[PDB]
Amino acid sequence: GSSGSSGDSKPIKVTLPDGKQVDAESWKTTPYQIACGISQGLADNTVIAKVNNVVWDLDRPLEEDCTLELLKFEDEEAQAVYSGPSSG
Repeated sequence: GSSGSSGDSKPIKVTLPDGKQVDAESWKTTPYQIACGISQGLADNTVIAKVNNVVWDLDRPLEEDCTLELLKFEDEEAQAVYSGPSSG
């Protein structure tokens, strides 16, 4: 089909890795925010967020109804990882 590429965002649902559920938006909200939302520090202790049991970038916004899972830390992987942004 047509590779889904930014096609009018929409209200999606993201289930926490604890079971809890949250509201998000496709190409609007990310796994970094969802966590950030929680008591400051949670997202602080994160690495790579899994979206639908698939590696997802914290800077990358979800795509649709999927599950969020914060990793404790990388484990046999390189290249695919955040990039030191400006200022810090």
